[PDB]
Amino acid sequence: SPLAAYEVDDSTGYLTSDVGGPIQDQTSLKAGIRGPTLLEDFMFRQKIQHFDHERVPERAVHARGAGAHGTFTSYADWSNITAASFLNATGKQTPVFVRFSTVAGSRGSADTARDVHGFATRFYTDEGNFDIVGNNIPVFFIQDAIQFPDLIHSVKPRPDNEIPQAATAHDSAWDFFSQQPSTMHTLFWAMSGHGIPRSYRHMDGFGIHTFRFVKDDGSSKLIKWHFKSRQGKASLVWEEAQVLSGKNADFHRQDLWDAIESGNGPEWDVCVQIVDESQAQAFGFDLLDPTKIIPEEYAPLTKLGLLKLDRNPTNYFAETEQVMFQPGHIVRGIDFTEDPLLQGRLFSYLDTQLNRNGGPNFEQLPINMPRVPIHNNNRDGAGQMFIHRNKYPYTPNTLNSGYPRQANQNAGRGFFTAPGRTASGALVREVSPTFNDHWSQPRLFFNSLTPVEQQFLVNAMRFEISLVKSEEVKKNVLTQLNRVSHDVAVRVAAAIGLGAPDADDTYYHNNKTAGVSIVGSGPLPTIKTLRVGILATTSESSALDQAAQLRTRLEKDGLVVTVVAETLREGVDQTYSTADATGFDGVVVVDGAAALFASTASSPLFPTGRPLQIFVDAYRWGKPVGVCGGSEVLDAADVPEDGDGVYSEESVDMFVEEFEKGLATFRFTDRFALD
Amino acid sequence: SPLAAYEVDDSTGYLTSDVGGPIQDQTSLKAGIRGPTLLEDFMFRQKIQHFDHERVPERAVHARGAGAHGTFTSYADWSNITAASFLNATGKQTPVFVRFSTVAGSRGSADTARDVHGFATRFYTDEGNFDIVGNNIPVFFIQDAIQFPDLIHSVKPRPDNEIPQAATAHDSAWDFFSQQPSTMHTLFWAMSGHGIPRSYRHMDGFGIHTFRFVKDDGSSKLIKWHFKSRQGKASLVWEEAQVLSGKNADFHRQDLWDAIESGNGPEWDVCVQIVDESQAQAFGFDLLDPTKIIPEEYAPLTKLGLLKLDRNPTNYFAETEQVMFQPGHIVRGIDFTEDPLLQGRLFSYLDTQLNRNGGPNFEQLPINMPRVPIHNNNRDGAGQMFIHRNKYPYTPNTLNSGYPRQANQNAGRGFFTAPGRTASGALVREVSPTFNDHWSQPRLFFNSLTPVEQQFLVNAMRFEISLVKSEEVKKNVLTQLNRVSHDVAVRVAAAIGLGAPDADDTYYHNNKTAGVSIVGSGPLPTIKTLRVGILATTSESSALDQAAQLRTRLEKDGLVVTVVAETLREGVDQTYSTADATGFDGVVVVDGAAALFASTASSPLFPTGRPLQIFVDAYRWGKPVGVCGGKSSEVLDAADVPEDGDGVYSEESVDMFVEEFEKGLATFRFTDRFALDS
Amino acid sequence: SPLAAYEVDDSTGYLTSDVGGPIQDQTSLKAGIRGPTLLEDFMFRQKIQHFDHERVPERAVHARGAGAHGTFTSYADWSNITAASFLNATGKQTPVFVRFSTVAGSRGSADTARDVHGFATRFYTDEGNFDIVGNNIPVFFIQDAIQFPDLIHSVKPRPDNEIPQAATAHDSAWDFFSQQPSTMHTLFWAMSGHGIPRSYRHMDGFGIHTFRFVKDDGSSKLIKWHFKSRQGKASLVWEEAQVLSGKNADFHRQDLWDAIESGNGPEWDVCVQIVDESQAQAFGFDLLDPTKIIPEEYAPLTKLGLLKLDRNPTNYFAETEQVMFQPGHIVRGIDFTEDPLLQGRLFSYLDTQLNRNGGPNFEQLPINMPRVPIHNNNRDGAGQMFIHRNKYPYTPNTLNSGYPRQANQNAGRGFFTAPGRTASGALVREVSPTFNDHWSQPRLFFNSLTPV
Ligand code: HDD
Ligand code: HDD
Ligand code: HDD
Ligand SMILES: [Ca+2]
Ligand SMILES: [Ca+2]
Ligand SMILES: [Ca+2]
Ligand SMILES: [Ca+2]
Ligand SMILES: [Ca+2]
Ligand SMILES: [Ca+2]
Ligand SMILES: [Ca+2]
Ligand SMILES: [Ca+2]
Repeated sequence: SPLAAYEVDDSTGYLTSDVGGPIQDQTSLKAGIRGPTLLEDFMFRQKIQHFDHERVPERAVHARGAGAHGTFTSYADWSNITAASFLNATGKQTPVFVRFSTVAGSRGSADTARDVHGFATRFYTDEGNFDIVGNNIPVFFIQDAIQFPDLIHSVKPRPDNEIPQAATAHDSAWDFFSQQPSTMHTLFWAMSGHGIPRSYRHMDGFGIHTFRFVKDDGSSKLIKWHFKSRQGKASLVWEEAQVLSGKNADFHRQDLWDAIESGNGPEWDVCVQIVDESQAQAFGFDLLDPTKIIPEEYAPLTKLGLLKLDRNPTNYFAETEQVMFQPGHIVRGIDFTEDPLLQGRLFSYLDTQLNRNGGPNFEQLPINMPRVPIHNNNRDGAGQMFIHRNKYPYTPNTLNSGYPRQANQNAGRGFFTAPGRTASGALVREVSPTFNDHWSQPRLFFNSLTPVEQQFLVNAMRFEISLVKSEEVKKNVLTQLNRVSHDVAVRVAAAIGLGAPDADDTYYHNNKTAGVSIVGSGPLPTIKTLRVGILATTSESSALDQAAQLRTRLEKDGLVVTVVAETLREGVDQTYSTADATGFDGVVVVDGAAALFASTASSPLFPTGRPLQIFVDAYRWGKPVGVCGGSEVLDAADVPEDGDGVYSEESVDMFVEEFEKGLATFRFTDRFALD
Repeated sequence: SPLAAYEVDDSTGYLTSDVGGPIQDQTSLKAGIRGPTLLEDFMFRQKIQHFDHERVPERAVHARGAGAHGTFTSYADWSNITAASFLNATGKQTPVFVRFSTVAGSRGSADTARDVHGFATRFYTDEGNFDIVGNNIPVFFIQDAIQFPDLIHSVKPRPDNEIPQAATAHDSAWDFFSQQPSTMHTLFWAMSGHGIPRSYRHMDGFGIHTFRFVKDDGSSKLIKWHFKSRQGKASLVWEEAQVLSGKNADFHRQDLWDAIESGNGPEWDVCVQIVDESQAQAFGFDLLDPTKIIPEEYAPLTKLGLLKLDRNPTNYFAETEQVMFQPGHIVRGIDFTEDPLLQGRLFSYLDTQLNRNGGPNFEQLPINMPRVPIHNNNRDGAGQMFIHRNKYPYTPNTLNSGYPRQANQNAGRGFFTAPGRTASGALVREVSPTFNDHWSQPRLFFNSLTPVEQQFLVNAMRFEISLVKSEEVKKNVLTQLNRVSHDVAVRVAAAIGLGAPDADDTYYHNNKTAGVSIVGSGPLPTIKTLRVGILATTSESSALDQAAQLRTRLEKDGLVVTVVAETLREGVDQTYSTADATGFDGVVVVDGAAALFASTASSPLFPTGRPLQIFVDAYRWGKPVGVCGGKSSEVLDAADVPEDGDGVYSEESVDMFVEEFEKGLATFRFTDRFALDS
Repeated sequence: SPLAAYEVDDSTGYLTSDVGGPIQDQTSLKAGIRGPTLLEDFMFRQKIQHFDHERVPERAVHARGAGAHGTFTSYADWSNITAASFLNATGKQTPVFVRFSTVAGSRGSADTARDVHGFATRFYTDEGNFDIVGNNIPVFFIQDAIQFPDLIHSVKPRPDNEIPQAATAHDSAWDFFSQQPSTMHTLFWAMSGHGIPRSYRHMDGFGIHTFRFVKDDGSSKLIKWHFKSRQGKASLVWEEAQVLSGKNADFHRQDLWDAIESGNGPEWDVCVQIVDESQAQAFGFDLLDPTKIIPEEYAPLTKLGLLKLDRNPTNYFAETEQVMFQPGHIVRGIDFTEDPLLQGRLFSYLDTQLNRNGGPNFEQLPINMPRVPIHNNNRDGAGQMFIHRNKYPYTPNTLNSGYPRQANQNAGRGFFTAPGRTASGALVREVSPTFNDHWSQPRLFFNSLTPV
């Protein structure tokens, strides 16, 4: 509603100033036709002042990201576990807006950097805006919010030269990770495929912190939020991610945009783990510690409702850039915990909007407005867009008949702090000793990945640590990695020419947990939206016919098909010059195009070797690949015909049926070497 | 209200955050009943953050002021002199918002400082917002906008100690005035009663600069804007103004507010002088020079329409504080001239809103919004409220079919610069010699005042210049004033114990012009809203009766009546403790209260001598005063007021008393009570 | 460093607040060891408030870039052609700071996008800061500054979805180019290897506009600035640039930084073409039109001096992010022309610094300060760092003895507008017909390239 009221249509009409005076804006007013521009040209100055002031500070973290509208629908009346109004009835719908992001990069940095990712969700509830400001990884680097600028200074570019962009592959970051062992768990997640998701739709969301569900009788339970993807879990490989950062920095935002435009809006089951207050230390670690997960073997997930994103913004700046999330946007039926990471966040997100917005009335921007009436005695401030009719904005008053009325647990559906909560003890700047195991869970996570996934994680660390210049930092990194796993430390040390420290088995173990592996999570549950590149030629009308035949068969099943040839024409979407294997989830060469794949093939229309390099890159990166028409191509690529995920069929139908199974498998991991 | 779409009502409902979450706001969340406050108390921090951020920079000038909504109505179809849409039909109405102000004082300074006054009018026209950003004085201190910081630094407080507030009565101001002779004309105005108007309703507004009216055929004429009060012109006296500043700093804003609430919303005829382009230098001065008026004897006023203010704001900060006027808010049919003061203003008022608002989307505030659609390619910026559908905001485009289309003289009702305008010559930083007579028009104004009015102007200068510490500066002041009038320099010099310099008659003359004198502008055309204090007593039930009878008779005629007595009760509005002569336009004592006027009278309920002081001050400041009931000698003798004085009334009959007293309210001030230099 | 006065050393000492109280910053203050954080924890709040407020708006264009300090050295006394003090003696040295950039991308976008590039140079002269705010391409896309938002909207990402980053390869850009044919000359330059230079050191810098040199006697000549690389000209190839954008988004800034650190600081000869006022239309186009070059065959380069960059910044944000260039930073001896693109720039760069800095005292930032005294009556404003002793900051005054004195052509080495300049005619919003050939110069350029 606040959005619809502020939509501005410029599909017709004459140009006006911001005060509705019709004007022009194409030629400056000058003293003669070859003369100096005049100060009295208000048309020039208003247009250029606006331009000059377009930009606002980027977000201090998560500067790079993209958003969409949708709806949350409750599966049930959840009154038995929370008073939350948005959860109080089967089928109850609440509008949402979600923004997804990286963490370290500035605006304009690439989507496919290796990083932690944001997953921030606003529920415009009938009892106020409720935000769950989460990440795609369920644990955080640090245990106390006061350390956030340390973490973030260390990962962001070195501040003398501002190098490197959007990367932890520098001395300072690994200096911090090695000195602050709490970082191990999130580190291991970021060095897995969770640091390079295939799309925002193929990752989960996590609140990280323990929160409370509070009932209308005052009782509480402890919860963790999990948003579980209905699209499946999928990652890129690092070598692919690096090329994609160059070829399409906008890959995740375009994937989102496109999925929504085609009627394939992504979905998640909004879930919780729910445990009793008495179980704060029962699972072998402290539920106040944001570097720990509750293994699902100890507390299963309950599905609360469906999150669907199905509408793109109208103006990115107004909606996506200006959305201002806060964990302080809480509603009756939810409460905080004493997680010292959460506790400090509550301060930060209120304060930082003053930086972004430049003034205190940021909740008035349409994307930040609620969908219920606002009744309070907040007044004035720069940018004040309301005209308040209550001329006695103080409590207690008689002159406004004691309105607005105080809301609390007893009346008015007020927020209230869970009334069972207490504090006791000295006023301290001390870390709880219950937070001191920094290594067991990183090992739990590592144990739960498949062998090739473990290899990819090792290889990520090998990559990044080999770029650390400091020999001491690199030694200190091995010291910490060795506390998680001696084998990781040895394997990583081998790439950097150092020896690993001797095994220290204090935290070693062989326990695993379900639901953290990407490679182990089975085939994708849908292939709709996945991209197939068909490599063809204009030389041979046979090639274009085969391509068209595959197109119809793949499109029917919701795949996005790109036919690539030397030059554009009817049925060809993309020239070889602009094509890359990073643009596809699977690649098919029509056998009529075989000539383009020869070592001597050359054209002024694309770079030498491009058609073959698309095919070979796709294969090396694990993708389903094949040749359709029943040979030259598989041999030019040194691609084995018997390999899993390599397809070779004369029959278009048999080809598509086999090829679509391989898109669901998504990645053929047998093509990656192990230690 | 014209801003009803933006109104928020809080007459019902439970307290919420700004995101609609019901909350409380009266107790902090604490770790135990006697414990420390918690960081997780979001209720506390959202509330206090908002409080901590309430303030915005005051305006760089005109910080002290007040506003109201109203309606402009055209008297005619003016399409034969201007294309301006708001003037294009008889009876055509346009919403307005007006803010009045002083100039030098900060927020919270007193309304009744001696100063220039602003009068800034927004017309929310059907072809865009059009602002006339004027003053109550028709001429400006300086002739080029680049000098404005110099002027304003010199008048504003000295920057080491920030003293004095809201006053030109200090060395720096008079240094600048004496060094920059352009200032003489506005200085003479500010030192007249125009520097201390009775109210905003009793002053005129002027655009100061020559502008252009431009027809749809592209022809132009030169115009001056003159908003002429239908309430009459009136001033305070200085001795009164000084007290009033202390007793009621809000006097002008309260007067306006009250007049609108009572259904007596003030009115002005919006008028122009209209002259041809060929007359730019025909009147003996340059029409580009903002230190000159065109005498009404050379060019008469044409009444274009009625401005009436009739609705107070709902939220002062949102509407009055935030209104951001600009002379760059111009409409088709009006154009600029090459007046160097005007030319630079155009820059300043767009820039300065960035300071006030903190971001570039200030035209989106409700009070600044137009009442017609906006179609342009301005985008983003902090605080962006709009959600623009056009995703191709560049010209020229095909992907948005070429919209928005360019508007100009021939299409779309565009603004256009008057096509007859030209420029010639070297690119220069020099002053036109046509601007060099700084002294003839100040003398024209002074010549046009009555003798008591001229004494008041001399006394204002005596007062201020006596507070200048520097003997140098004071001599330089006398040097400049002497160029306007030797008699002024002599009479000022006498108070400060210097000799005036020898006469220099270069610019002396005896010409006069109509319409600049307050004292000479004849009785007020209406007495509605004027204030009558009735001084009574609770000791005599007959004095209360007398007061009640006078109340009924005066209220019939639209006077604001206050009955004063020792204590409040039914029919008594104010105590002597809170009353003052600055609160009234006339003072009546009921003769049943004579005992309160004796030298010996004392009470713990009010300061010694308060009833009599009210009467004596009112008399000494020129107001109509009297005693009603027939026994007048005890009160008049205590006050040293002669029963036969002009504007002194004594009648037993309430009806006759009121008939006579009302004539005196229209006369307004009895100027025979002020001494003149021989 | 030239900014040594403002440096802060933290190689020793105990952690303090901003007001010098020693503190800690690693654990929050809590009501109990597993308790909630306390509002009275000022250590936490001061630290996190600073963090929360670290960012400032990126530049509206040229957001992605990097800078270095160096020195300019005059080859001669140029008194013959300009009163500019920095050019008045052989060997005269002036400190400089230079920032290089792309145009369209935001912060964090890749260095090796295909784009126009900035080359902005500040000379911290003994008669005031003088900036030449240039590009590596000598011509601009448009002929009137009022059009800049249109160009820039069209080349920046589409505003519904903010796609694509740092690229002209989208409908809106090519729509604008094809509807505004002025854009052809720059477009051909940007689609050449000049759009993907090998490094900032392997590109030239151009002022683009005609400016004036003005002598002390008031006479003037028309000039174009050229900064000619002593490293040579080199480009990437486009396939290579695309991969490099992914592998190393920081390639140009690293190349620069490393060159300086190794003692290979890059050099340019600072040159001008110098023609008479009477030649404004003599070359077959109008010297007021920023979409045209003067062919070197018509006016040769004169070498004025040497630009060498040889010192990297100490704090990128303080120095590089904060440097606020302006074409209005001009000195006696130089003047503007009536190029309608230049004319409107003069407004933009003073105004935009209010957005970036959030207040009016941005010339007080160390990187923006001049290296000579400041004497004026500018006062107050948010962030005011000066404590002004003159309590009579108005002119004309007696109470401060008439100081500061006015400076002009004849007194105090004032800036002055070239006194031969004039204007004639109607006040118009019309384009000179002398600007109308959008296509010959693009062809000239294309013809000058080799076959490959
Ligand atoms: C003490 C400070 C602090 C700490 C410990 C954290 N953050 Fe945060 N976060 C910020 C301070 C902050 C911020 C500076 O306040 C940001 C920048 C922009 C904004 O609105 O808030 C932000 C932004 C931000 C966003 C981007 C929201 C958007 O798309 O606009 C996400 C998703 C997260 N954070 C998620 C997290 C998670 C899951 C954390 C740990 C569980 C976390 N942050 C800890
Ligand atoms: C070069 C600068 C400059 C000059 C020469 C003037 N002013 Fe001005 N004026 C401003 C710069 C300014 C300003 C700094 O831009 C203000 C402060 C607040 C605002 O909106 O504009 C302003 C405010 C302001 C206001 C207050 C409007 C309101 O109520 O909000 C009035 C009535 C005037 N001025 C009137 C005048 C008149 C009649 C002038 C001469 C004919 C004049 N000003 C010259
Ligand atoms: C009407 C506005 C306008 C126009 C026509 C131009 N520019 Fe500009 N330019 C700006 C408005 C602007 C700006 C918005 O004012 C920027 C953003 C940051 C800043 O300081 O100024 C800017 C920044 C900017 C920078 C970055 C400086 C730095 O590194 O901090 C360079 C190098 C240029 N521009 C170069 C040019 C050249 C060579 C132009 C044409 C010859 C040009 N600009 C036309
Ligand atoms: Ca580093
Ligand atoms: Ca993986
Ligand atoms: Ca003084
Ligand atoms: Ca008077
Ligand atoms: Ca025009
Ligand atoms: Ca586009
Ligand atoms: Ca600000
Ligand atoms: Ca000059």
